[PDB]
Amino acid sequence: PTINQLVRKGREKVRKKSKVPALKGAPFRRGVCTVVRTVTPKKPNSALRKVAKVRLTSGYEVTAYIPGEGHNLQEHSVVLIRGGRVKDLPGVRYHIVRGVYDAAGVKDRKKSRSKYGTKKPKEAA
Amino acid sequence: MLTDPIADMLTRIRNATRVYKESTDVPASRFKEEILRILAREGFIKGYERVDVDGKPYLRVYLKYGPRRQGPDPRPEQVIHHIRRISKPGRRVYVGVKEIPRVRRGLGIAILSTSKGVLTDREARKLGVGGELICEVW
RNA sequence: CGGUCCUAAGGUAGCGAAAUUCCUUGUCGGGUAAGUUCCGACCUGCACGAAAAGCGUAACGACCGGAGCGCUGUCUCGGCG
RNA sequence: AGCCGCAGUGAACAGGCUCUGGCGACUGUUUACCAAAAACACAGCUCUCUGCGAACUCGUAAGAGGAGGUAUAGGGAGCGA
RNA sequence: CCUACGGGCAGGCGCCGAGGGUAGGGCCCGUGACUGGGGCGAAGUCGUAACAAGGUAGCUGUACCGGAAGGUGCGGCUGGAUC
RNA sequence: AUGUGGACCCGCCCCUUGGGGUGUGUCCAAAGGGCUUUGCCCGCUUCCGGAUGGGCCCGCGUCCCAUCAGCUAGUUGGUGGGGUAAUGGCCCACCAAGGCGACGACGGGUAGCCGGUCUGAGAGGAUGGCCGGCCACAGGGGCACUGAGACACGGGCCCCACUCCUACGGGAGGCAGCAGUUAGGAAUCUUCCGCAAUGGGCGCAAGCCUGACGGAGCGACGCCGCUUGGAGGAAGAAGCCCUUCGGGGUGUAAACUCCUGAACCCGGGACGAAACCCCCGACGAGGGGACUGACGGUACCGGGGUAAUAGCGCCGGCCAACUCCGUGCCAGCAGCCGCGGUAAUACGGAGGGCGCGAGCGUUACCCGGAUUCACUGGGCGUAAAGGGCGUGUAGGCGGCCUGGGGCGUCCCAUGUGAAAGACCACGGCUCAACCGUGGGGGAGCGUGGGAUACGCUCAGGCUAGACGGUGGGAGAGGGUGGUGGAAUUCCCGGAGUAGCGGUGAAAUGCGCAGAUACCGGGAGGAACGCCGAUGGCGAAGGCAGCCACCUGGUCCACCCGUGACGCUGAGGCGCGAAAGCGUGGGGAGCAAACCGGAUUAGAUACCCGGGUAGUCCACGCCCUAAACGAUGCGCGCUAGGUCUCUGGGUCUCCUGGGGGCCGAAGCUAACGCGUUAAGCGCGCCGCCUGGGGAGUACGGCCGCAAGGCUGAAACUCAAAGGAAUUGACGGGGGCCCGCACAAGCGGUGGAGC
Ligand SMILES: [Mg+2]
Ligand SMILES: [Mg+2]
Ligand SMILES: [Mg+2]
Ligand SMILES: [Mg+2]
Ligand SMILES: [Mg+2]
Ligand SMILES: [Mg+2]
Ligand SMILES: [Mg+2]
Ligand SMILES: [Mg+2]
Ligand SMILES: [Mg+2]
Ligand SMILES: [Mg+2]
Ligand SMILES: [Mg+2]
Ligand SMILES: [Mg+2]
Ligand SMILES: [Mg+2]
Ligand SMILES: [Mg+2]
Ligand SMILES: [Mg+2]
Ligand SMILES: [Mg+2]
Ligand SMILES: [Mg+2]
Ligand SMILES: [Mg+2]
Ligand SMILES: [Mg+2]
Ligand SMILES: [Mg+2]
Ligand SMILES: [Mg+2]
Ligand SMILES: [Mg+2]
Ligand SMILES: [Mg+2]
Ligand SMILES: [Mg+2]
Ligand SMILES: [Mg+2]
Ligand SMILES: [Mg+2]
Ligand SMILES: [Mg+2]
Ligand SMILES: [Mg+2]
Ligand SMILES: [Mg+2]
Ligand SMILES: [Mg+2]
Ligand SMILES: [Mg+2]
Ligand SMILES: [Mg+2]
Ligand SMILES: [Mg+2]
Ligand SMILES: [Mg+2]
Ligand SMILES: [Mg+2]
Ligand SMILES: [Mg+2]
Ligand SMILES: [Mg+2]
Ligand SMILES: [Mg+2]
Ligand SMILES: [Mg+2]
Ligand SMILES: [Mg+2]
Ligand SMILES: [Mg+2]
Ligand SMILES: [Mg+2]
Ligand SMILES: [Mg+2]
Ligand SMILES: [Mg+2]
Ligand SMILES: [Mg+2]
Ligand SMILES: [Mg+2]
Ligand SMILES: [Mg+2]
Ligand SMILES: [Mg+2]
Ligand SMILES: [Mg+2]
Ligand SMILES: [Mg+2]
Ligand SMILES: [Mg+2]
Ligand SMILES: [Mg+2]
Ligand SMILES: [Mg+2]
Ligand SMILES: [Mg+2]
Ligand SMILES: [Mg+2]
Ligand SMILES: [Mg+2]
Ligand SMILES: [Mg+2]
Ligand SMILES: [Mg+2]
Ligand SMILES: [Mg+2]
Ligand SMILES: [Mg+2]
Ligand SMILES: [Mg+2]
Ligand SMILES: [Mg+2]
Ligand SMILES: [Mg+2]
Ligand SMILES: [Mg+2]
Ligand SMILES: [Mg+2]
Ligand SMILES: [Mg+2]
Ligand SMILES: [Mg+2]
Ligand SMILES: [Mg+2]
Ligand SMILES: [Mg+2]
Ligand SMILES: [Mg+2]
Ligand SMILES: [Mg+2]
Ligand SMILES: [Mg+2]
Ligand SMILES: [Mg+2]
Ligand SMILES: [Mg+2]
Ligand SMILES: [Mg+2]
Ligand SMILES: [Mg+2]
Ligand SMILES: [Mg+2]
Ligand SMILES: [Mg+2]
Ligand SMILES: [Mg+2]
Ligand SMILES: [Mg+2]
Ligand SMILES: [Mg+2]
Ligand SMILES: [Mg+2]
Ligand SMILES: [Mg+2]
Ligand SMILES: [Mg+2]
Ligand SMILES: [Mg+2]
Ligand SMILES: [Mg+2]
Ligand SMILES: [Mg+2]
Ligand SMILES: [Mg+2]
Ligand SMILES: [Mg+2]
Ligand SMILES: [Mg+2]
Ligand SMILES: [Mg+2]
Ligand SMILES: [Mg+2]
Ligand SMILES: [Mg+2]
Ligand SMILES: [Mg+2]
Ligand SMILES: [Mg+2]
Ligand SMILES: [Mg+2]
Ligand SMILES: [Mg+2]
Ligand SMILES: [Mg+2]
Ligand SMILES: [Mg+2]
Ligand SMILES: [Mg+2]
Ligand SMILES: [Mg+2]
Ligand SMILES: [Mg+2]
Ligand SMILES: [Mg+2]
Ligand SMILES: [Mg+2]
Ligand SMILES: [Mg+2]
Ligand SMILES: [Mg+2]
Ligand SMILES: [Mg+2]
Ligand SMILES: [Mg+2]
Ligand SMILES: [Mg+2]
Ligand SMILES: [Mg+2]
Ligand SMILES: [Mg+2]
Ligand SMILES: [Mg+2]
Ligand SMILES: [Mg+2]
Ligand SMILES: [Mg+2]
Ligand SMILES: [Mg+2]
Ligand SMILES: [Mg+2]
Ligand SMILES: [Mg+2]
Ligand SMILES: [Mg+2]
Ligand SMILES: [Mg+2]
Ligand SMILES: [Mg+2]
Ligand SMILES: [Mg+2]
Ligand SMILES: [Mg+2]
Ligand SMILES: [Mg+2]
Ligand SMILES: [Mg+2]
Ligand SMILES: [Mg+2]
Ligand SMILES: [Mg+2]
Ligand SMILES: [Mg+2]
Ligand SMILES: [Mg+2]
Ligand SMILES: [Mg+2]
Ligand SMILES: [Mg+2]
Ligand SMILES: [Mg+2]
Ligand SMILES: [Mg+2]
Ligand SMILES: [Mg+2]
Ligand SMILES: [Mg+2]
Ligand SMILES: [Mg+2]
Ligand SMILES: [Mg+2]
Ligand SMILES: [Mg+2]
Ligand SMILES: [Mg+2]
Ligand SMILES: [Mg+2]
Ligand SMILES: [Mg+2]
Ligand SMILES: [Mg+2]
Ligand SMILES: [Mg+2]
Ligand SMILES: [Mg+2]
Ligand SMILES: [Mg+2]
Ligand SMILES: [Mg+2]
Ligand SMILES: [Mg+2]
Ligand SMILES: [Mg+2]
Ligand SMILES: [Mg+2]
Ligand SMILES: [Mg+2]
Ligand SMILES: [Mg+2]
Ligand SMILES: [Mg+2]
Ligand SMILES: [Mg+2]
Ligand SMILES: [Mg+2]
Ligand SMILES: [Mg+2]
Ligand SMILES: [Mg+2]
Ligand SMILES: [Mg+2]
Ligand SMILES: [Mg+2]
Ligand SMILES: [Mg+2]
Ligand SMILES: [Mg+2]
Ligand SMILES: [Mg+2]
Ligand SMILES: [Mg+2]
Ligand SMILES: [Mg+2]
Ligand SMILES: [Mg+2]
Ligand SMILES: [Mg+2]
Ligand SMILES: [Mg+2]
Ligand SMILES: [Mg+2]
Ligand SMILES: [Mg+2]
Ligand SMILES: [Mg+2]
Ligand SMILES: [Mg+2]
Ligand SMILES: [Mg+2]
Ligand SMILES: [Mg+2]
Ligand SMILES: [Mg+2]
Ligand SMILES: [Mg+2]
Ligand SMILES: [Mg+2]
Ligand SMILES: [Mg+2]
Ligand SMILES: [Mg+2]
Ligand SMILES: [Mg+2]
Ligand SMILES: [Mg+2]
Ligand SMILES: [Mg+2]
Ligand SMILES: [Mg+2]
Ligand SMILES: [Mg+2]
Ligand SMILES: [Mg+2]
Ligand SMILES: [Mg+2]
Ligand SMILES: [Mg+2]
Ligand SMILES: [Mg+2]
Ligand SMILES: [Mg+2]
Ligand SMILES: [Mg+2]
Repeated sequence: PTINQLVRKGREKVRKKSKVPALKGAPFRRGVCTVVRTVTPKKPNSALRKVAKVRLTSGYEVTAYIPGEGHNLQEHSVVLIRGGRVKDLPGVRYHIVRGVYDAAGVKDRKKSRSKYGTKKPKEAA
Repeated sequence: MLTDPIADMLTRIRNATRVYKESTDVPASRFKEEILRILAREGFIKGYERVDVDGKPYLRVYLKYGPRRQGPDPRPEQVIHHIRRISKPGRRVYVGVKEIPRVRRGLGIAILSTSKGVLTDREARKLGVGGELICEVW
């Protein structure tokens, strides 16, 4: 484009679409469970991933993943949203923080406990 | 039509050297010579004689080339490796004595028109002036 | 999608509980505190359907149906002259 | 710029308004005397007959209408901007 | 009423005036029986349109038609085989 | 009353927008209180200056959507008033009809702006939180009062909403002040101390108030400093891991032995404070004296003095760190690519290792990488991208010489660009973080001077661009009106039989009611064979028998005329194949739809027989396309070889304008391009920014309609793609072989075993 054109049109600034809107911009978002089920995944993978349909503060309702092995989430369970998709699970771009509200951490977790909201266990006695 | 004479000359030269020749002409201009006046004194070329082409005054410009190298592509190195227009008619470039270029860390030259005639990246700094930055050569 | 029987050929478009839908106050939605009618839908069209035209249409109508505002002796409920 | 009454088109003679469906495009026509309409007609579309002493209609006929017209014309039919 | 009285104040009317009321419009958001396609998702059903001359060369604008991919007509493109 | 003076009317003077001065007329002032009083001090009054703080006005700068394109009645200017500290249409009358906008008005959306801050090589991008400057608001609105100043947080009136007290007989209140409560939220603190210091107000001064401020309090929220110890210590225990059962690892790690010893205990204990004040000198200067600490007995000093918190993430590749077991596409990990199917360094635990450390991780957001909006610093033949083609508006750009001007541009000088912060050196808290001190700077903009090459501007001249003249050339360029022959079809006549048509083979169909085949006659419509080309013409679409009329573009020779009059071109306007639309015509051939015959599992297709619109003309629409060279237009520059069309010449040839091929250099990811660039360059316009969603939706404009132009988003995928390569495949091609077919003889498939 001639320089003249640039003084006319100008270079348009890209802009960027948020991958986690339900959050409303903040890091986390308190919510409440509605349906708790297991869904067949996508792609070359296979299983029955544990997800949750979550009614949150901002009048929103999105599907959220429940990480680890085994949870304690019923219908009217409270919870907290994290942000970050799964992939294998189309249409679900939010994880659930463990050990918060009605989401207890994975029991018998010994490795990466920062996530999975498991506290440090006792060694010997 | 020629929306830019200066550029035409620079390109007229650029296109000759690329194919290696002794001289290519170019329509006469008071401003055009003062430009070649720099290249001679800077040794970027030989010289030029205000020749004439059918009533029309041109400027036979004479080119220098390195020594005939050997091996694949015996064609010599270029005395004028690169030359491109800076301040075009579609965009004029004006710089002060403090905003002057720096072609190849000295290894090159820059030609600019100022209120004190046709100078050089150096002379401009020496004289302490500034004006339209014509081009660059090396 | 297929099979089979039949026909001169087996109803396309577009409409469709309709001036047509029997079952029927069909079912859902909308209007109402409450709506067998009204409006918007579905299609299961008893028994729409293309010049005895089909589907729409601005304007028009002492035509027919539904609703609201204004106002009232129509009414509550009569009285007086 | 003022005055008067509750009030000045001070009496009389003068539309109630909106939203929304059905039918018919519209002005118009009709059962003189229970139906004025969604019925008739209507511009318009299509089919069809008719070569001119036309076809068609009335008359036994003569005669006439068609028409003192001639296919962009005339008759019949259905539909109906 | 007080005057330092051709005065002031109280009081009276008026303009503008928050806003309230009545009426009719514009824009935007949420929502709605029903409806249209779109995306994704498993080894579902139907055919084989395209990729090789894909077994009718393909594609294309437009038009009509057909359960579906598609078919045909008109003109155009080669981003088309082949001795 | 007094007027030093001030105020206003007029004339006058100077200046010159109501500035100073003059003259004349009229109007205008006051406050006392305390005394080591008879003299000072604290105040009062009008004026002209100073200083400080403002108000108003102006130039430039200040986000997103044109899918907001037209906006405005006090609206724009005027006159004259009202109004204020004063300009102003601020307000009000009247006059005129103006004012604003593609240089984006009006409208919707977002937002307090700057110093700074974050990132970045830079330019930029993002940001405006603490501190500082400005603005605005003080429950929502309106209003005025007081005053030097407010239309006023803790002042007033009114309306509204909300809330509270009440003997309800009626009134009250405004945390976006400091803390605290409540709701909202992923989430953000003490209802603390002190006026000791600093600042502020009042006062002669003591002194007084001060949730400003100085501090303390809570929160790893951040940066910084600090600790859980140090030396020695084994061929290196136990335990736990692997293991080829030989051994390897955790590992100097521990233990253990010495050493110091943060915290704690005791004493001491601040700098932060000095003035105001008091005495002397006059309360001036000076000197001297005295007072007061919140933080708190805290920092720090001495000595005593105990080995004393370690956690988090990762170890498939990017990316540093590997084994066992469990698990078996399950449970699960996951930023991307992907891991898990009975041997998983990728899941889960363990051992071990890598990385950090009072932290380690996660999520979210900004810059970076992204050069991926490309000013610095990119693209559009085939990857996303050249407008379907012209004409032209505004706009951008513009040829050779000379002069005035000196706007842009450039130099110098000067002002401004405060601080804080940042950067540089030196100091202060035991260092650092912080903090002080001192120093370095512009960029910009105002002012003064200067320079004139380049652009600009004015003036003059020129001819190389462009246009015009003169004489000629080729052409399916276009419009109108005519017109010719071949063939198809139909009808009439003759002649003439037994079949014609068609197909892969067929059937439907036509034919003894006399078909096909042949001659003759007539009607009619569309299309123009050979020439014809690998050609020509046009901007594109596109244009073809022949003739005439009307008409565009274009090429050559002559160097005659004009004298930069150019290029490009947002919008605008016009043209725009086919199909399609409307009103009329026209209709031979053909042929969507449709019907019949076939093929097929089906065959709404391909093939055959019929066949309507349409195909043709006129007029008016529609405006699309593989509208293609998938290559915008003009100018300049950079080897040539050969073919062809069309000119001009002294006509082997040279020279101009076109149309193809191969190719120098060069460009290109490659294929390829290459004097007809996709080469080297300048000007201008259009367009591209991952694929799907979709050229869909909404809005808008256009259309009779079909639809066209403009043209998104949610959502979804980890790719979508270009060129080329090796292969494989082909109901592609060439060449070739095999009991592979064919040729010929035996059998198997049936029976019994
Ligand atoms: Mg039949
Ligand atoms: Mg049907
Ligand atoms: Mg259908
Ligand atoms: Mg319907
Ligand atoms: Mg009903
Ligand atoms: Mg109901
Ligand atoms: Mg209801
Ligand atoms: Mg209801
Ligand atoms: Mg009712
Ligand atoms: Mg009824
Ligand atoms: Mg209904
Ligand atoms: Mg029925
Ligand atoms: Mg009917
Ligand atoms: Mg029926
Ligand atoms: Mg019927
Ligand atoms: Mg009928
Ligand atoms: Mg009817
Ligand atoms: Mg109807
Ligand atoms: Mg009527
Ligand atoms: Mg009554
Ligand atoms: Mg009575
Ligand atoms: Mg009145
Ligand atoms: Mg009246
Ligand atoms: Mg009336
Ligand atoms: Mg009346
Ligand atoms: Mg209806
Ligand atoms: Mg009627
Ligand atoms: Mg009707
Ligand atoms: Mg009537
Ligand atoms: Mg009557
Ligand atoms: Mg009657
Ligand atoms: Mg009767
Ligand atoms: Mg009656
Ligand atoms: Mg009537
Ligand atoms: Mg009647
Ligand atoms: Mg008669
Ligand atoms: Mg008779
Ligand atoms: Mg007769
Ligand atoms: Mg007669
Ligand atoms: Mg007659
Ligand atoms: Mg008739
Ligand atoms: Mg009728
Ligand atoms: Mg009002
Ligand atoms: Mg109002
Ligand atoms: Mg409204
Ligand atoms: Mg499937
Ligand atoms: Mg096809
Ligand atoms: Mg196929
Ligand atoms: Mg086949
Ligand atoms: Mg095919
Ligand atoms: Mg093909
Ligand atoms: Mg088509
Ligand atoms: Mg079917
Ligand atoms: Mg297709
Ligand atoms: Mg074709
Ligand atoms: Mg004066
Ligand atoms: Mg006095
Ligand atoms: Mg006293
Ligand atoms: Mg102010
Ligand atoms: Mg005035
Ligand atoms: Mg004031
Ligand atoms: Mg004024
Ligand atoms: Mg006025
Ligand atoms: Mg525009
Ligand atoms: Mg402007
Ligand atoms: Mg704009
Ligand atoms: Mg707004
Ligand atoms: Mg805001
Ligand atoms: Mg800034
Ligand atoms: Mg910074
Ligand atoms: Mg940097
Ligand atoms: Mg910067
Ligand atoms: Mg900003
Ligand atoms: Mg704040
Ligand atoms: Mg602040
Ligand atoms: Mg509040
Ligand atoms: Mg002030
Ligand atoms: Mg206040
Ligand atoms: Mg107030
Ligand atoms: Mg204020
Ligand atoms: Mg307050
Ligand atoms: Mg209070
Ligand atoms: Mg508070
Ligand atoms: Mg608080
Ligand atoms: Mg809460
Ligand atoms: Mg605090
Ligand atoms: Mg204090
Ligand atoms: Mg003080
Ligand atoms: Mg004092
Ligand atoms: Mg107090
Ligand atoms: Mg206090
Ligand atoms: Mg404080
Ligand atoms: Mg701390
Ligand atoms: Mg934390
Ligand atoms: Mg060992
Ligand atoms: Mg060991
Ligand atoms: Mg040790
Ligand atoms: Mg000791
Ligand atoms: Mg002590
Ligand atoms: Mg004191
Ligand atoms: Mg002293
Ligand atoms: Mg002293
Ligand atoms: Mg102590
Ligand atoms: Mg000690
Ligand atoms: Mg120890
Ligand atoms: Mg890590
Ligand atoms: Mg790393
Ligand atoms: Mg590694
Ligand atoms: Mg798997
Ligand atoms: Mg699988
Ligand atoms: Mg993990
Ligand atoms: Mg294993
Ligand atoms: Mg495996
Ligand atoms: Mg991993
Ligand atoms: Mg592991
Ligand atoms: Mg380890
Ligand atoms: Mg390890
Ligand atoms: Mg962190
Ligand atoms: Mg960096
Ligand atoms: Mg650029
Ligand atoms: Mg690019
Ligand atoms: Mg280009
Ligand atoms: Mg493509
Ligand atoms: Mg492309
Ligand atoms: Mg093009
Ligand atoms: Mg164009
Ligand atoms: Mg177009
Ligand atoms: Mg164009
Ligand atoms: Mg122009
Ligand atoms: Mg210009
Ligand atoms: Mg120029
Ligand atoms: Mg000049
Ligand atoms: Mg300066
Ligand atoms: Mg000069
Ligand atoms: Mg001139
Ligand atoms: Mg001529
Ligand atoms: Mg000629
Ligand atoms: Mg010629
Ligand atoms: Mg011709
Ligand atoms: Mg011609
Ligand atoms: Mg012609
Ligand atoms: Mg015959
Ligand atoms: Mg015969
Ligand atoms: Mg045949
Ligand atoms: Mg037959
Ligand atoms: Mg026969
Ligand atoms: Mg016979
Ligand atoms: Mg014949
Ligand atoms: Mg041509
Ligand atoms: Mg073409
Ligand atoms: Mg063509
Ligand atoms: Mg001509
Ligand atoms: Mg001449
Ligand atoms: Mg001349
Ligand atoms: Mg042009
Ligand atoms: Mg036009
Ligand atoms: Mg067209
Ligand atoms: Mg056509
Ligand atoms: Mg037509
Ligand atoms: Mg017709
Ligand atoms: Mg068929
Ligand atoms: Mg069949
Ligand atoms: Mg069968
Ligand atoms: Mg056929
Ligand atoms: Mg046929
Ligand atoms: Mg049609
Ligand atoms: Mg080109
Ligand atoms: Mg010749
Ligand atoms: Mg040529
Ligand atoms: Mg080539
Ligand atoms: Mg090469
Ligand atoms: Mg060539
Ligand atoms: Mg996309
Ligand atoms: Mg897309
Ligand atoms: Mg797309
Ligand atoms: Mg569209
Ligand atoms: Mg389209
Ligand atoms: Mg939209
Ligand atoms: Mg639309
Ligand atoms: Mg387009
Ligand atoms: Mg390829
Ligand atoms: Mg093959
Ligand atoms: Mg072959
Ligand atoms: Mg054999
Ligand atoms: Mg045999
Ligand atoms: Mg057997
Ligand atoms: Mg056997």
